[PDB]
Amino acid sequence: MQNDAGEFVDLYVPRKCSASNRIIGAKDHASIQMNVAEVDKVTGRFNGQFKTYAICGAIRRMGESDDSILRLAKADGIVSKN
Amino acid sequence: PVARSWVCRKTYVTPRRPFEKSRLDQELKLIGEYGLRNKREVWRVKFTLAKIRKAARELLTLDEKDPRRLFEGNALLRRLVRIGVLDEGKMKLDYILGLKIEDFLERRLQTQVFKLGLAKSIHHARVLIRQRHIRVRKQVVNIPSFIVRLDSQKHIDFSLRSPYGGGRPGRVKRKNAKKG
Amino acid sequence: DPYEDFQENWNTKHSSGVTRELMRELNGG
Amino acid sequence: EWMPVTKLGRLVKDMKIKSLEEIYLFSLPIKESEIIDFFLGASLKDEVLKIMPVQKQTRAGQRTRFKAFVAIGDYNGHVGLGVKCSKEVATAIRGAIILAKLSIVPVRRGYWGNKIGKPHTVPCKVTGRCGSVLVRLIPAPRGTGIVSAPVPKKLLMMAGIDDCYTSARGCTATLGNFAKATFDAISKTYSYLTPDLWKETVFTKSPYQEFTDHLVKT
Amino acid sequence: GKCRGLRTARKLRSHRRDQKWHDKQYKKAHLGTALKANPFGGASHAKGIVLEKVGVEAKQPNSAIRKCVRVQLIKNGKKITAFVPNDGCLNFIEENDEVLVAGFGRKGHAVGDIPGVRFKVVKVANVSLLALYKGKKERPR
RNA sequence: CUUUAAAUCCUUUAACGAGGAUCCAUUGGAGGGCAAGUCUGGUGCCAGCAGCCGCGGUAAUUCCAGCUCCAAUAGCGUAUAUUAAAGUUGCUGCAGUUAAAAAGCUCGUAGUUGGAUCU
Repeated sequence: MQNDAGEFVDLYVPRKCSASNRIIGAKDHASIQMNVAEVDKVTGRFNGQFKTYAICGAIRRMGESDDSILRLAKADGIVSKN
Repeated sequence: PVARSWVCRKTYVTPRRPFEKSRLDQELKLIGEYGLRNKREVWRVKFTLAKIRKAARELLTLDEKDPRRLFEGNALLRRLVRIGVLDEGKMKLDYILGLKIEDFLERRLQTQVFKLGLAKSIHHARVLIRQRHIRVRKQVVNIPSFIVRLDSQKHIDFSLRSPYGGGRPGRVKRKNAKKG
Repeated sequence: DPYEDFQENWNTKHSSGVTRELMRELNGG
Repeated sequence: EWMPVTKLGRLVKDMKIKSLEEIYLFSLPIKESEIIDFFLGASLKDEVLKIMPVQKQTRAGQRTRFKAFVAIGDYNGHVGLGVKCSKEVATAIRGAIILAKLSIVPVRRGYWGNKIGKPHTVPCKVTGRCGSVLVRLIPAPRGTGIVSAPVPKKLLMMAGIDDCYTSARGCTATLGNFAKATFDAISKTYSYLTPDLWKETVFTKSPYQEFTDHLVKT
Repeated sequence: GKCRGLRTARKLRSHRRDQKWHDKQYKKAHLGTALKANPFGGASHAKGIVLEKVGVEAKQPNSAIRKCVRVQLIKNGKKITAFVPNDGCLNFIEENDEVLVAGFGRKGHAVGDIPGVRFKVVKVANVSLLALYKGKKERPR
């Protein structure tokens, strides 16, 4: 990653799964990167911003990508409590 | 009970794969660049670097302030700097692992005779050394695998008792002068 | 032709020779 | 002439994507080999490993087909391994070259001791496994070269590993299972989570998102 | 699974040295019956008197007659059939000759085609067969 | 001359000592494993080669020879012991459904191993 002089000696820094911190690999074709739109809090219309969640393929083959998206979006206040 | 000593040691190691293409080619290139006699002359220099690298691989595992690492790590660097294989500014213990065969083969006396303009090929230099035409400061050297040190390098000349130096002319010029 | 030699003789006595000649043709040298 | 058929080949051909590492970062599948020929190209070398005749028995006799195992690699870079079967050896080799370009991965390189210079060995111990054959790559110091069998030595030198230790297990006489096992170990060097990869991933826009206004004109 | 505890050293080494006898290479070289059946008695070479020339017939997937020699050893009086390697090398061998016999390569097993022959001839009348074959020396008179 | 008890050897120096510089490098190989000829003649399941797979039955890439080429080189083949290769003796570190393999069942001595808990 870094040598002693401080250069970055690495082809690229891969993304990590937002649910389980696994490295999403190069040939991980079941993995997801999904934007969830942000709204303006008085019109309920699309502000322009979003909130990016990446989820690896093993979580989706487990069937746990629905709950993981739900608790990631619940922590950002996109899905309200209850 | 005799008053002798039976300590001896081999200087080379034969490779495990006897007919491996891309080893034969690389070693023949190393012969041709430096004018060696056979493959054992290449394996001899592979053996000294493999011992030097094994000696530095174990010092690099000790503690950085350990007395053996500081003491034998500084003697091992001093010898490589002295025979001209390392650089002066590269005197950390990790650059020993970045040494190569050609760095040692440059410091043979045969390549130094060729590179100082005394000879005109790498094969004229070996045959100049072997028949007593080259000296180092006072001393005629016969040995092509003489590892020249960095301070005894500019004292290489033509050995005053040779026709190319002080110059009593040789056996062949003398006979041709006697003939006509 | 090393390709045709290989495809004709891969089962015969001369299979290893045509294999070596095909590999010589393929991997440079 | 390359008329690209995917969303990615249209972006690669129109200079919108500047490296292969963007496609690797978003883990997009690569379905055209001309993307690889566009990016690596002039520094991409191949080696045929074995031409393997296989035989199916039929009602009329037996059809003999030929299996080519082609390893391709950019030295210091990337490495791929393709296998193609065909009734003709030249078409098998050309199809295996395409299929080897198609399956090209990046390999992460690391340091044995202190991190002085450029990376030269595997970042940690990685095991690859393919059909009874286990291949394990162990990091080695600067300058030992590859200490391996002659089959993983090809793939490892093509991947750009300067020097490595190796240990095999199983029936390594099957050159197919012995080549794909080391390819599985080389492809694991980026999937291993080491403490320098512990930072939070700032996300960027996918190429299908950033160039959504260029892709609608075509 | 195997015992692993800190005081299991007697169980571990007495099991290994009892399972070591189930190996063919250990049982051969540590029992003593195979050394008493070896006619050389562990030597690399031996010397015997040629009793008769003997033609041995090759095994089935090929066909020839291998030119062996029945020789009775000097040091223990055991009898041995031994193979004479190159062609026209049985012509160099008389009877009641001093002969030097080596092993045949597989350390007591019969090398490929010749059935049940563990030995080969190296010298005859204290001249090597290679010197006779390449015409460097002649048989003494 | 020097060396040595006296000598020899080496080292040092006279004179002589090279052109096919005949002042001549060999041992094993050339299908694969494994670097290097499906060139040429002889042989015709014979003679033989081949550690192993195999070659040889009238076109032999494998025998017997010539020529060429390969490897190591003042060294290089063969036999036998032994070590690595052997994670095929396994402590690190193997295996036991079907490939070799788990006891008919329960009891039970030694051995081995033994739950938290005290500044």
